[PDB]
Amino acid sequence: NADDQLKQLSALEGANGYVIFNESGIPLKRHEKSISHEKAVHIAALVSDLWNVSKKVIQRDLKTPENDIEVIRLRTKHSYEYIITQSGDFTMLAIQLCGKAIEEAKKAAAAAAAAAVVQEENKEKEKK
Amino acid sequence: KAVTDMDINELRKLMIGKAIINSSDMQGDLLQEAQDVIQSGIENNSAPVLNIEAACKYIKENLDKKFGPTWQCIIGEGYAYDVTVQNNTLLFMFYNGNLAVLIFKS
Amino acid sequence: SHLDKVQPVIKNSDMSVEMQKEVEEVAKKAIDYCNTDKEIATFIKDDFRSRYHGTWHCIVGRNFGSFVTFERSYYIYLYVGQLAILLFKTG
Amino acid sequence: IYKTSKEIQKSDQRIIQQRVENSIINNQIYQKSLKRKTSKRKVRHQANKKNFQKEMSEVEDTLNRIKTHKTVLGYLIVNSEGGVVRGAFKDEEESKNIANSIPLLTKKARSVVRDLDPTNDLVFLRIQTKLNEIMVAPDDEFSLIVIQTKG
Amino acid sequence: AEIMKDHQIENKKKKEVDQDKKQDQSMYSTSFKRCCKIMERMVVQNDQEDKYHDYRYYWSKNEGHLLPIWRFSNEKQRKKNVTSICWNPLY
Amino acid sequence: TERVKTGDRGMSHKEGGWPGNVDPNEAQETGRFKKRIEKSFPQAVKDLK
Amino acid sequence: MASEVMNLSEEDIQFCQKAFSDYDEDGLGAIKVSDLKLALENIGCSLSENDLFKMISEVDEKNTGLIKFSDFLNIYYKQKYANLGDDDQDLVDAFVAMGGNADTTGSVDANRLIQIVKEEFEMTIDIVGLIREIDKDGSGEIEYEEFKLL
Repeated sequence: NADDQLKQLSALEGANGYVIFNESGIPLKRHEKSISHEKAVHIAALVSDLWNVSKKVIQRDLKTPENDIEVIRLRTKHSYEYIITQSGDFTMLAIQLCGKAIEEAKKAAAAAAAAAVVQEENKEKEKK
Repeated sequence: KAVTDMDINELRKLMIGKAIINSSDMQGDLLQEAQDVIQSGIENNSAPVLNIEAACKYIKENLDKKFGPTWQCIIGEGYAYDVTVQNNTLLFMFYNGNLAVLIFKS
Repeated sequence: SHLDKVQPVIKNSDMSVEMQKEVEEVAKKAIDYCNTDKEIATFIKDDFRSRYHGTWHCIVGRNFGSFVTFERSYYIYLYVGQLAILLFKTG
Repeated sequence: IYKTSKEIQKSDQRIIQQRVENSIINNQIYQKSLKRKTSKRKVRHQANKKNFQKEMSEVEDTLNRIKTHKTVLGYLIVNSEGGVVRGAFKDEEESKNIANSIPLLTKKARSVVRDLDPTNDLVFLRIQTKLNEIMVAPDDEFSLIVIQTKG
Repeated sequence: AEIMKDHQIENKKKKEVDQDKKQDQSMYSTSFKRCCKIMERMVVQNDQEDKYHDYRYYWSKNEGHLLPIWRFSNEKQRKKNVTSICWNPLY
Repeated sequence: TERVKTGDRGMSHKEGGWPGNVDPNEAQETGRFKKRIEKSFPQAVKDLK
Repeated sequence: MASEVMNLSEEDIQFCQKAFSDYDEDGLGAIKVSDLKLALENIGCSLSENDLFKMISEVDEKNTGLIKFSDFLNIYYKQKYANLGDDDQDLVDAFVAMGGNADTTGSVDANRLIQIVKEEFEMTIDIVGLIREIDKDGSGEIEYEEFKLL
């Protein structure tokens, strides 16, 4: 059941990886494409500092009572997108790409497949 | 090609011996002796997987014999610190990649 | 309820238990009060210097390696989230 | 003749200022700025001058349009050095707080994006609060911040 | 920066002449213009999010359904007729 | 005059924050702890996703 | 218990201002952090090292009590003096205004004339004085000088 959500996140177009953070900062589950645990430990520390600072800043720095940030989306260079949503005590980071980025990724995958096929052909030739 | 061809992953892989100095507060002659010792020591104790504790232990022992009895140096991927040190006793240099090195004399 | 949530844990402690308890409250107060990590290091050093006279060096980072020469029983190591509050008084 | 001489001088000055402008339509903000800098001997008059203090409608015009757009509280430009280049909010306290607090969050936010990939640089950042949505566009020269209530 | 010093090829341009002029319209022009253009679309996107979500995938036996989504017009250009309409091949 | 004692200790903070009882280096300690957290956890992840 | 002591009020008041500013809490006590709060809010000094320097020099320090107030009482006395120099026109004017002011005339013109190889040796100088004299009083005051030069 829980495993299916990770598969569902991958299924959505423009999604690269999903990282989930506990209140302590331990990464519950991360995507296989992205680095597992080492990247999660590095991503969880940065998001907690950002989410905590933003949550604290909105309440006091903006002088607005009972105002809480719900979703933070950071758009950077190339196709990077990092939507952050907090549910209960768990906050996760999702990395999605634009249409051009997705096309580039598909092209790269195709190239990799072609390379693998070429290697297989070479192996067959060597066997012959 | 050139800078456009170069990537952050590519730059780190291309050069591992590049030395960058961010903050200098110690005398230059003293810095030259310290820089050669720290670079040689970290590579020797780097081993299969770099150990932060292993690098610091070798650096701490070498520095104490080299200059003064109480010498403190801390290396971390990222950190924020306030340190009170004697005049011309602090040198700050970070190695290529995610490696920040702080050495000071107390 | 944020204070309950942080649950700061001291991996290595070399100080009196009563003094150590005081450090946990200061560490939690410093994180909420300081907008950035650099501010947190300055606040911890200033509070400890006022509370106990001496030279205090404090470094807090997501990933770091530290070897230091501190006065015995004046070094307390505590980790909250991805921040390490480390203070070592050197004479 | 002294008056005549003066007139001639003025004319000469005018010609120098033009050159690129080549008279005709009042035109261009950039041209006007250049003239003011280099030579301050003569100013004003010459032609119709279009609309005063409106060198370029397009960046200035776009900012006016977003402010006029419904459900937008205002758009405040933040100088790279924690300053308010332009402020458009109903209450000064909200604008003053936004002017100092918002850039600090973006700089902290930019580093978070920066840590994962060094080459990648912040292009746009959007923070959505329970009652309001905050959008900040960051550039080295200037930062644009717009607060729009969620529909 | 050190790598750029090592290899002096195609030195970075964008010399800082900038806009200057002190007051009455400093900067506000090319990198900043892109940010303003992006900001205008983002503000419009939030208000039109309900319409934008339907446009991307509302998914509309021999029956046909047509739904108008947005109308583009100018009060000044109201006298003018639409006449010829074309779509760029590249975009 | 008495000289205040100086003790040299070297530690690494490279490992991410973890509970004191659990060991970051040991795979078994981390794996058991993650399973305990998702025991609640299931609803939040579908909802968060 | 005062005893006939005028002393400055400008500074004496400042201390009270910044003091109650952070001490507004009304805790009755003062810590080593509060003392820096003020300078940290306005940004008086760059680092706590400054305030800590003078304060530490006073005598000693601790954790928190109330005497910390001394930080402000002495802080006002560490402001010391300012001085800087702005513009190069004013100097030029003073080079000609020997009575150490804008006022008086022709004597400064004659001083320029000593070893002067400039064109319109004296007629040009008289014409320049007239041009620089907008209100017709036979002299160029500083405002006229600035308008003339700019």
